Amino acid sequence: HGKRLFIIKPSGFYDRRFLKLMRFYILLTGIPVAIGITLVNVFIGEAELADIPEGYVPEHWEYFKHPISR
Amino acid sequence: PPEPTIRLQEDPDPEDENLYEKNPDSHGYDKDPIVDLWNMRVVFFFGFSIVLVLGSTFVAYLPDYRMQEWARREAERLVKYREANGLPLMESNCFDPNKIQLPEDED
Amino acid sequence: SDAPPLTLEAIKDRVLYVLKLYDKIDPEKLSVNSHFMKDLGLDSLDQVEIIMAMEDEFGFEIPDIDAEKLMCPQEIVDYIADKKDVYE
Amino acid sequence: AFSAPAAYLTHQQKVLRLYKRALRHLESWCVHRDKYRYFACLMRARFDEHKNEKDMVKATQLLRQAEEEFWYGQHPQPYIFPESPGGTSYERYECYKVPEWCLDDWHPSEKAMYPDYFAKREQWKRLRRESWEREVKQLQEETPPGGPRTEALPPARKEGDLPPLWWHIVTRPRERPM
Amino acid sequence: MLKIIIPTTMLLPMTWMSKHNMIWINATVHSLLISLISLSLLNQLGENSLNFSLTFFSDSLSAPLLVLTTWLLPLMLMASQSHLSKETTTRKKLYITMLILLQLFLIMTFTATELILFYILFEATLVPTLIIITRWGNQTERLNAGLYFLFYTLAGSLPLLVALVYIQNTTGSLNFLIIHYWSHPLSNSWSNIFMWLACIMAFMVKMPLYGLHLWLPKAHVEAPIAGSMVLAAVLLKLGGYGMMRITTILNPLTNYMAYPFLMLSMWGMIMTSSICLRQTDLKSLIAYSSVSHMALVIVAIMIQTPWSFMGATALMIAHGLTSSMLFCLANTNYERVHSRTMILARGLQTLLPLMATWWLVASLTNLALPPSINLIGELFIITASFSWSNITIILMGMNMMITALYSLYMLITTQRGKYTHHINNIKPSFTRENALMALHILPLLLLTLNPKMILGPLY
Amino acid sequence: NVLQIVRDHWVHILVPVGFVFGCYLDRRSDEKLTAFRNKSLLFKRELRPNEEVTWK
Ligand SMILES: CCCCCCCCCCCCCCCCC[C@@H](O)O[C@H](CO[C@H](O)CCCCCCCCCCCCCCC)COP(=O)(O)OCC[N+](C)(C)C
Ligand SMILES: CCCCCCCCCCCCCCCCC[C@@H](O)O[C@H](CO[C@H](O)CCCCCCCCCCCCCCC)COP(=O)(O)OCC[N+](C)(C)C
Ligand SMILES: CCCCCCCC/C=C\CCCCCCCC(=O)O[C@H](COC(=O)CCCCCCC/C=C/CCCCCCCC)COP(=O)(O)OCCN
Ligand SMILES: CCCCCCCCCCCC(=O)SCCNC(=O)CCNC(=O)[C@H](O)C(C)(C)COP(=O)(O)O
Repeated sequence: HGKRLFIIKPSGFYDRRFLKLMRFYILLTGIPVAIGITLVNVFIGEAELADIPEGYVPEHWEYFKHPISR
Repeated sequence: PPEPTIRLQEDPDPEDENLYEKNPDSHGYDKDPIVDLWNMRVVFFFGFSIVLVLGSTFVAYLPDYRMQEWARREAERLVKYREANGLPLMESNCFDPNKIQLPEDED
Repeated sequence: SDAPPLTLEAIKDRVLYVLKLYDKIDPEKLSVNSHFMKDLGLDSLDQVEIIMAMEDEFGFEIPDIDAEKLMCPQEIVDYIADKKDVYE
Repeated sequence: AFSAPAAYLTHQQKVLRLYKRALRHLESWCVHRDKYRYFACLMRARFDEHKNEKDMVKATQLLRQAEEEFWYGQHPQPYIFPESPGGTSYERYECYKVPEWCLDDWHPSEKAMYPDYFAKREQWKRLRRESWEREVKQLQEETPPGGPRTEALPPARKEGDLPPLWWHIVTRPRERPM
Repeated sequence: MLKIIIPTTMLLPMTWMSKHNMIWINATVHSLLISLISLSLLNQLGENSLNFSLTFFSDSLSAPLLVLTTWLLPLMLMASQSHLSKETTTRKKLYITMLILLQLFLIMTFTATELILFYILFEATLVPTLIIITRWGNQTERLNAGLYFLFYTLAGSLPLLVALVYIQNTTGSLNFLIIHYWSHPLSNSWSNIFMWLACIMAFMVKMPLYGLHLWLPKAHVEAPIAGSMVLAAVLLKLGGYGMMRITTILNPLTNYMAYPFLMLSMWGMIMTSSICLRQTDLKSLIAYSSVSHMALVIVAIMIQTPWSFMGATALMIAHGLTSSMLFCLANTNYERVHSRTMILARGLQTLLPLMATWWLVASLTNLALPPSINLIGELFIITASFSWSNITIILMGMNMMITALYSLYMLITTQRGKYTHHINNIKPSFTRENALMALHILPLLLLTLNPKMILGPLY
Repeated sequence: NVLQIVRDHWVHILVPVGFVFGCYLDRRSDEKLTAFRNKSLLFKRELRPNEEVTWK
């Protein structure tokens, strides 16, 4: 049936544009951060606890576990 | 009463100007489209991309200067020592009574 | 919903159907433009019962101020079409 | 709703209103159709006995005990049509009603869609722009001095004229836009 | 600490040497950069403090407040960009200068190793706010509002200077570290009672305490949007921070001294929440909600327990963010309608759906919906008050119910129903306003993931 | 084009210069509070063979 009518509604252009822009920038910086975190976790991090060897004094950043924290 | 009924020479109240009329895609920052667009870009980038993401990640991975796991390990070793030696865990007095000189009442 | 888009012809047919089911008014005498008080000799109470019958037929109710000045089937159909936004 | 109200209600209108209310509430009490028909005919018979009474004082004394009797037995939960001011769907679709002027703020990319509709809208705008200037003077010349006495508006009397104050009555959104 | 202070000072020459059409962009970019630098301060220790020098220190009570203060300036600039369009370049630069000076005074106030320096900066914040209120204000009552705001604060804080100089003459120091380490009990004496009053009233009047809160509705309603944002977000928390810093020397006098103020706050939260139910102005309603929240913070500080302090810090941060967002939404409505009346513009969800979503989220956060930090502070303070006395639960529950009531009333009156017919100048919401609301709301939901960052030194 | 955009973009360098100057001033003020370096009873430590100061 060719009874298609017009739906009067406010402009959804600006709302959609703002949402797209916000998502674009958030992802623009979050995707590299997530990729870097994943690579660091798989390849490098998660040190294991040890005893301090006698006669050796560690530096301040050697008392932490996660590599990004160090 | 030939008075003009006018108190003073005043400009009429101007009508508010729509930013969309002279420039669609106006972003609500400025009336000049180029400065407007660059203001939108810098605000979105430097807020969402830089601060809201990088600073949040930085805060998430802050090193333990509050020393929580250190306290966990200290408590674990102390409870291991005390259970094994028969000591009754935590002690009621925080300081050893031998080193406090109470004042004699003699009442 | 699944409600068919009723037209002016359907509204007029239904109004005339309910009017012809009204034994007080003879079927032959009535016409789309036939007046109520003068052309068919009905009382005002008959008019309000006719309005109520229209209301029960079409499933919506007409305010009293509008109903009290609906005196012909044609203007009843026009009122219903205006209320329900009927195209043709 | 559409008709302009009067300064007061006459006795005859009040009697009709009571008759309609009593019939509706009797139908609400009498669910079944045959019982309702019987009691409605009995109600009409009781109602038209004093049809031919003449003096105003006894007529005014009547309809009053009638209203009190109606209020005593008014069926505290009457039937209401769904779209009525008390129905279960009175203002269900009022959130889907958008004004017509909202289309003036659409982005040109949005107005690219539906070009014929917006051309027709522009034609309507031109028609309104001329008709308003005609209507202002027409209403100024037709109104009684000292201000209107009722909120009833006159129709158009010339050839190219349009009814005064027509834009916001013709351009209602719809009953069920969505 | 100078790595934050010096860039804030350099904001002034940068603003005054900027192009006529590049002040907003440069100010926003550099303010956001300054805020990023401030994030480093959050790392805190379970030990004493971050003692940078003899003049300034940082703590996990001062760090969230400093971060919020640095974060607020870009939002205030974004909000002020709109209504100052038809202003001359010199006056816009003066407005930005006022905002920068206020930020600098607040930053130096929150570190403030020594109490007289704290008083000096705590009073220096009074001038830029007064100029902003009485210069760039729309109505004619801005002058009276500024007079109230100035004189309430000064009458409250003048005895504090005498109390501080007396305390330094007797003890010998006003450095907070020495004050904490050399603290001595206060004997129950009339002189000690009046010293307690002089130390407490200056911070009480700026909370505002119920019965001394008259200046706040005037100042908030008559201020421009940036002034309202800063007053609701940071300037109210100065009194709470000062009370938290100064209640260390008021013991054991505080145990019985607190009763008049505890009763006033406990009844005044109910009073102001009920006032919010019958209000015809958005800004006045938001201001009275702020009064209720700050009264509950006063109760928390007066109870003086670790849970009280953690809840008070969390509630201060959450209230600052929420009140700023609510004021921004009200300003967005006002710049379209120019009325500032709740009942005029109705059913705005049909016309502005995303702004209605922002309204809903802001109302839910003000309603203290879990697990938002608003409810974290609310619940910690409620538990501490219950431990103080089991009868407080009635007043706390009444306050919670009335708070939900007027929050949803404000949401429904403006967003739901039928649109006003004769209002046809409601343009689509700009990207600037949407970004403002997003930057207000996202930090709250990110902070609820790490609540330990805003729970203060007693965590 | 250099020597023209500088006249309009010279202002941008100021906030950053302030930050590095503030860091330098913080370190310089830190230099004046070394009265107890490697003298605290908790962190009293013997120096490394190539160590002059425990912290800077
Ligand atoms: C929109 C439609 C949906 C799309 C999105 C779908 C994906 C859903 C994901 C969104 C939320 C889901 C919940 C998932 C949570 C996982 C992340 C979480 O684990 O990280 C948190 C970390 O989050 C951060 O800590 C909190 C964010 C920082 C908040 C600071 C605000 C940024 C500055 C802005 C200005 C400040 C204004 C306010 C002043 C105070 C807590 O981590 P934690 O267990 O702890 O330890 C981290 C790992 N360690 C062990 C290595 C240390
Ligand atoms: C207006 C909106 C609110 C503004 C803020 C209001 C908060 C300020 C209220 C001040 C708190 C209380 C002040 C003093 C409290 C001490 C307790 C004392 O009052 O109670 C009895 C005191 O008895 C009598 O009250 C003596 C005082 C009588 C004179 C005071 C005037 C009473 C009403 C004045 C209220 C005016 C407030 C507003 C001023 C403009 C106890 O008897 P006593 O054991 O012997 O004294 C113990 C104290 N010692 C040990 C130092 C001796
Ligand atoms: C929003 C408006 C609120 C205004 C503030 C209201 C409270 C003001 C506080 C009282 C004013 C004086 C403060 C005292 C200054 C501190 C100095 C001190 O504590 O030393 C006391 C000094 O104590 C006093 O002298 C107090 C005298 C009070 C005179 C001024 C009266 C002002 C009004 C007082 C009543 C109102 C106070 C509460 C107001 C409630 C809120 C409106 C002891 O002095 P010494 O002689 O050295 O030691 C005794 C042993 N030889
Ligand atoms: C379930 C609910 C309970 C029921 C209780 C209700 C009790 C109602 C009983 C009261 C009976 C009466 O009419 S009370 C009597 C009041 N007085 C008059 O009726 C005098 C003149 N009558 C008129 O003018 C009428 O309008 C009329 C001529 C009928 C139509 O005229 P039209 O030509 O313009 O249609």
